Amino acid sequence: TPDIKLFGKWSTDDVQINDISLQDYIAVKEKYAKYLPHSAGRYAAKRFRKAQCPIVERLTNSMMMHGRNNGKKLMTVRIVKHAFEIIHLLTGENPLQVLVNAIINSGPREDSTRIGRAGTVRRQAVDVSPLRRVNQAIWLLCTGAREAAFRNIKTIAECLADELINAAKGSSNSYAIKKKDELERVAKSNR
Amino acid sequence: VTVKDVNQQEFVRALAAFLKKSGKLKVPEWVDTVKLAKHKELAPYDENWFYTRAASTARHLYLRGGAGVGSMTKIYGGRQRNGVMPSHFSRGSKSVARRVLQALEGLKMVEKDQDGGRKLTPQGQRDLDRIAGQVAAAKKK
Amino acid sequence: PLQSVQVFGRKKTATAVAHCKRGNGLIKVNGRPLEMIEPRTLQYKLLEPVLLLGKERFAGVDIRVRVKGGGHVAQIYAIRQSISKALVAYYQKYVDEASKKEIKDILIQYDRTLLVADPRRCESKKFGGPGARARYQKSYR
Amino acid sequence: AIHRIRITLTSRNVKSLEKVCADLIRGAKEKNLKVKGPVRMPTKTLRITTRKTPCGEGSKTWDRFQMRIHKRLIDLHSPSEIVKQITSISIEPGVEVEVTIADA
Amino acid sequence: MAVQISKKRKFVADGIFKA
Amino acid sequence: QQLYWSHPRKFGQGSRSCRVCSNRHGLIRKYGLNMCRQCFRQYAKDIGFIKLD
Amino acid sequence: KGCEVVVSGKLRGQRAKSMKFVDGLMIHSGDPVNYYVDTAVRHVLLRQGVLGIKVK
Amino acid sequence: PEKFQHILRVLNTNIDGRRKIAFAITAIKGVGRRYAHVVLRKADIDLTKRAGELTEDEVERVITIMQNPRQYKIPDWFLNRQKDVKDGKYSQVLANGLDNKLREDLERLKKIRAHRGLRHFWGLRVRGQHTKTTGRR
Amino acid sequence: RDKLNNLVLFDKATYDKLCKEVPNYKLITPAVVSERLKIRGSLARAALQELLSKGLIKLVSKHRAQVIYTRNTKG
Amino acid sequence: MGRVRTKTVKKAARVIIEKYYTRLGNDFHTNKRVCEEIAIIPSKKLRNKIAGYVTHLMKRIQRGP
RNA sequence: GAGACUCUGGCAUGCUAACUAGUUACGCGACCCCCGAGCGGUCGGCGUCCCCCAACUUCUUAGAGGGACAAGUGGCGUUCAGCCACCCGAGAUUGAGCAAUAACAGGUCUGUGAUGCCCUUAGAUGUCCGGGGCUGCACGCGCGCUACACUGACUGGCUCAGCGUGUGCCUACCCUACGCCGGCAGGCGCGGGUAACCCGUUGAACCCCAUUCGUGAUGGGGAUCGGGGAUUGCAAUUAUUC
Repeated sequence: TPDIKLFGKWSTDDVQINDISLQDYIAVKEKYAKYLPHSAGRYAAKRFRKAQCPIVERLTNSMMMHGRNNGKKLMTVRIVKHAFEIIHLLTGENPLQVLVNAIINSGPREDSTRIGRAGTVRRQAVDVSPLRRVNQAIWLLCTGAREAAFRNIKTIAECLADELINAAKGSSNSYAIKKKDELERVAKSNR
Repeated sequence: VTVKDVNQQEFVRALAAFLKKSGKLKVPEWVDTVKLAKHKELAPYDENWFYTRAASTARHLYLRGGAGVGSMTKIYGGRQRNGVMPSHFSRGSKSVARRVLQALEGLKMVEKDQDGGRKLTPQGQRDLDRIAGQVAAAKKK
Repeated sequence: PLQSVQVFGRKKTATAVAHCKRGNGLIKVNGRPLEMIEPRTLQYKLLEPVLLLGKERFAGVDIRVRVKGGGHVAQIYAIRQSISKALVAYYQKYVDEASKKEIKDILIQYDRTLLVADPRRCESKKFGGPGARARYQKSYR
Repeated sequence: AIHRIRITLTSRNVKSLEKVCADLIRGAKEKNLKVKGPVRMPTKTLRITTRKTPCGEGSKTWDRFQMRIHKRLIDLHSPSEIVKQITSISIEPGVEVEVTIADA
Repeated sequence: MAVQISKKRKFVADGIFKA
Repeated sequence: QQLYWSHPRKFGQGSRSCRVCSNRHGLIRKYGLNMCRQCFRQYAKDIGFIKLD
Repeated sequence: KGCEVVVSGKLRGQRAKSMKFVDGLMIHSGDPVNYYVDTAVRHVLLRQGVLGIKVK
Repeated sequence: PEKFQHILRVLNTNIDGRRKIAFAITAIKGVGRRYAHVVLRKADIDLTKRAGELTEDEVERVITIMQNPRQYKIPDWFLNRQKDVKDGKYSQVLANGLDNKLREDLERLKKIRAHRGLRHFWGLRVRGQHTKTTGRR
Repeated sequence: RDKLNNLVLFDKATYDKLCKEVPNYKLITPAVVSERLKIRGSLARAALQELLSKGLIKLVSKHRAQVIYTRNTKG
Repeated sequence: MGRVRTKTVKKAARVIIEKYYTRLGNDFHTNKRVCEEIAIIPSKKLRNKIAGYVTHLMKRIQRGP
């Protein structure tokens, strides 16, 4: 414990965030890890301070949404803790690698701005920064499982894990990917 | 040991089962025509609820003596759904609160005391604390 | 040959105090152990400085914690705080400061609210809206 | 100790009120044996809100008046000869002294 | 006072007097 | 004759009135102030009330 | 150091008007205006109507 | 167990033999959640089960309680028609009679030409509601 | 549109399919058993209770919301 | 988000130097005290801001008129 | 005029002092009696025992003074005004309050014994009494409450706040402990409080831990309508609240 930091069970080491661009913004592999989700969370005052927030805590924050559930961190931790456990069975591997793999291959590389040429709507392809890739990834994953589990007998934990596994690998049948390829499609059109 | 060294969702369970076994309460007749509060919607799902209510009460009496009916009524008060209009707070039920105490007073675990209230007797704590011991020393709690 | 020292671990409206002395190695809170306070999900967050220093240092120390006010969660993060400040102050007075530097570094590296407070307090409502910044709706017509 | 008297002070102008205390404890520490230190009670705050307009129309604005009340108390161990002496010490501004004869 | 009224109601009426 | 003041007032808002303005709508019953609202705001300072916030 | 006077009402006509006569330095805003000003408002009655007086 | 689920009938009213007993019997017009639970305690029937435990011995035990709840020691602050206006005795109206009681109660008011009878007749609110804004058709 | 008819109880065919090949999974949850086999879900829960008692599967974590079982871990 | 000094602050800083250049030095917390001792300002915070501009100003006076 | 100014918030183991805001260590001066353990020491405790000759630091107690000023540093700059990243620490700061010249045919004669001019004045537009209506419904508009469910509804057990008010009012009236009876509408008896001394450690909800339910306009949802009970008052019909 003074040499390892688990979530109780599994470890922040033995995982290789495998990129250069998506470095410098993800706090998982760093030796500055935490045993748990949310601390106090001062990470909103400045501009680029949100980059130094653990990625799971970022994810935990995003879940509670649509008004019926605000201020329910503890509920969301239950979902996360159950969610990483169910990942462990289906593949016997650290969910952290499964998480970063999704965040990696879910951030759109290209987008179009709404440059409507002073009121004559016609856009223009542009490039995307690292930090926005990271954010839209999480937002897309979170609004995956949700709409899938809305009126169903599955629960968020299973639906979260299902979309998460299918996005780590290229499954081509997950909400994250079906939208990402769409945006790239539109950009190449009006490129 | 003390009851403040165990899991106290489970201490209550042991006490009621013990208390059911000896069985010298004279439970009221109306144990199937009630709801336990104005703000409820049903009677309980569990058929034997009277016995637990005593356990929670006397447990509460151990931590905090000098507490009467209306005070115990406030404890078990809860949220009230008034339908289309907004929610509010509602108190417990005077009747079962009173009559539960009288049975324990009959049972010699509690005595009606000066300056109002019920302080649990100077001989009820044996049962109240030994049972913790079996609970905590039968296995790892 | 007593070694009293008392320290507070304030939060939003909470107030958590710990009285420290040599004793026989005990970490009690409010007549209850360190393991059975309030939701077991955040039990790890209390055990941070425990695991982060170990148990060798808490050997010759008994503390009693008491806390009042706020809510569930804030009442935790105070206790998390009152422990450490009580610990570090004990060393500065009854150990060489070479000791306290040895241990203050680790704490600040892991997190910085372990010692220094958080000055955020809730603010005031204004006429026009339900809250400080929001305002009621406007027809324009 | 002979009689156990108690003195109370309620007012609003704090400076006037903190002054007369200093005056009286001076005379008490002057000619007495041992009295008290000022027990400071928490203030009260009367609060009222109104519509800032006489009519109904306009924009919906509000006003918030208040007044604070400051309160103190002290006791002495002595014969009542002293209280009839020192209750006359130039207590001019708005300051209500209220004093008991023995422990009440 | 005679009726043993609160200090609150007292100061208020003391002002209403002067008005 | 006897039927003049027959109505048992005894309660309600057609029983009280602003002590100064002799009005009936919009009164203040807090600390025996029993005063019309516009009238209160008008004087409001000899009484000792002020506003800081 | 300074003073200010104001008058309003029916003044040489059937339409309502207003007058403001000043001299010296004067303050309006802040919170030393609670002990560095001596206000007074009054009401004069006449056969035509009423006139408001203000003085500071 | 008891896999002869037996979709059934009670008082010319079909019961879905798939729901628990405390809520299957509620199909009948005149029975609710309170009345359902309490009689099933007086009948000693276990409530863990489905409608599989409805052999003829068990149901008629429940039915006799249905038409006569009073001598089975069910208190009188619990029944529907308490101190009826004619034939002033405690009893509970059940399905297919509840409609008759509802009907005749209305014509009682109509022939007598009271304020409520006219408004039921005209098709309007009767408990002092408003109509400037709501109830549009 | 997902308007289906399920089974209150077993019918000796699910039992043929549940006494075997349900413990031949990696993950076990009741919602998945309703997905595979047409039942309500109270029976998804109740059968697995028995199936643990009989000793064919293994437990991980129980909660009032989600409960998780496992293969018997052939070893 | 900006911090500019006003005429009252500046002019007094000028007058203070032009009288008492010997009392003062390059340390803020001494320059703070002497200003209190010679001059009678109504406010603690106004006391602060004047001295902070004084000290900035002395470093200019060291070299260059 | 802006700024300065007032109030509030955030910091001090430094000062001041405390049953009418009020504890916390020691003695346990007692805890009850075993109040548990256990064959013992040791742990345990929230209120219950006081005069008040066992400390006040850490709640709220409240007064004084202190503290933050772009002050130290690296760049940028007409090297002036000043700006950005940092070292210690709260680094412009929650925030509000006050608010100028000249004005609008803005609104208020239904806030005033503030008032002009017109109308009326004993068969009254005055002033009292009885009843009714201001809520009436083929439709349109706006400020809001509840919900459209499984991240959930129901049933039991655990665990924590703060701003406040409270009895005799200018012409009519409190917050409630404790007991006994019944679900509440409650209802009888005694007690406390002119108030952080009583209610009061304001045992609040959402939350949390465990049973029931399983995509079914379904136990989601609770409009509508029937029947019975009680409470305010002189009086409950057009159901006044429960």
